[PDB]
Amino acid sequence: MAAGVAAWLPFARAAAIGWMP
Amino acid sequence: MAAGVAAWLPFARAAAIGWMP
Amino acid sequence: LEQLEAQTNFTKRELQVLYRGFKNECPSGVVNEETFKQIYAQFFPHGDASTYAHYLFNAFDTTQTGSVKFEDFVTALSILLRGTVHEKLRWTFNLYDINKDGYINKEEMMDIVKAIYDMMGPRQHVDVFFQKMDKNKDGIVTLDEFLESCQEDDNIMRSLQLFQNVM
Amino acid sequence: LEQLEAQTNFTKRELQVLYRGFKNECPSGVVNEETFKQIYAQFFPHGDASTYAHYLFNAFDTTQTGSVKFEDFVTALSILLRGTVHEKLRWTFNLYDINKDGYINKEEMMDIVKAIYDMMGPRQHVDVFFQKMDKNKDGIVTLDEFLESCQEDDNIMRSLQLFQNVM
Ligand SMILES: [Ca+2]
Ligand SMILES: [Ca+2]
Ligand SMILES: [Ca+2]
Ligand SMILES: [Ca+2]
Repeated sequence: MAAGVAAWLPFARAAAIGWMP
Repeated sequence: MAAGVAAWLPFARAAAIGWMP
Repeated sequence: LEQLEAQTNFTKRELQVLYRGFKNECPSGVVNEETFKQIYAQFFPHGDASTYAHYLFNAFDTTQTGSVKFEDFVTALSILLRGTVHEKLRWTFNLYDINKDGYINKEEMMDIVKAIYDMMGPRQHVDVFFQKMDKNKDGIVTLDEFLESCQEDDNIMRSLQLFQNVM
Repeated sequence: LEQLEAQTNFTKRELQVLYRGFKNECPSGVVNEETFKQIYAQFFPHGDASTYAHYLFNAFDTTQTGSVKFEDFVTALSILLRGTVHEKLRWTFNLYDINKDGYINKEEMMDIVKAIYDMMGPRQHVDVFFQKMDKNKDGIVTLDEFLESCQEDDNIMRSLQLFQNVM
């Protein structure tokens, strides 16, 4: 289950960078 | 955190196969 | 985002972060099976993640319309990232129940395992797992039998539970 | 395994599964930094996971003796796989606190981020994150300030919390 979630790391990183003006 | 855990998938698979006679 | 907040484990600000990320990275407004496959093929480049990605996509596509909307994407994430063990196991049962009839048969389990092995780059063991899981011996694993064996204290089931947790 | 069962979230049968797996795959009886690096380099083959693996290894090596024994391996897994959000965040703070002095400074955060970006195959954003995290503005992030901002409802902190959860 962790592997399935981990695959979304690029999205996660992009989501965070999207709020850093 | 999920990515860190996911890296242990080979170990997990091996641990499970170790009990399947 | 009001209703979504009420329906998930996310606050409005968390949903805004997910939403912004979703609108940028996925402009059509839905996640198609092709995107799921790409996401997993990137992450598991030394194997064939297409089949697993397929079952996973079907797990997210609750309405089975071939399109994962933001609402479906967040609902799944809510469970996977913050649900109880009970909710996570039910989500997982539904992932393995390929044809979505509420039952998991041996072939289905066999397909799931092969899809995982293909991703990580067999039969015998699965016949052993399935037999331990099908409590009443009628060839089908129901949600209740799945919950029981995937929370029971038996060395073989514990082995499988560990693999699933890491998976 | 009796004491370990009493000290972790695992039952004896779960510990036997972990133990058997540990005795097979890692014969010396300890996990050396070289093994951690190999495990992560395998999983993230399209990047340089050595630095992250290094910080992670130090996180597992609580006694800082350069050797992760079975007991240390299980203790960490207990938290990561079954601890409360509170316990998981404390484990994570200790991972970022490279020199283990109980404080995280900006350089340390900078090193952690670079190690992660190296694994996934910058500065500006981190100066923004660190500033929001260091509540009293004294150049060091304590465990209490880490817990607060990594559980607070602020869009930037929520973004970072999501990345960390997936990480
Ligand atoms: Ca079925
Ligand atoms: Ca049955
Ligand atoms: Ca420090
Ligand atoms: Ca401070």
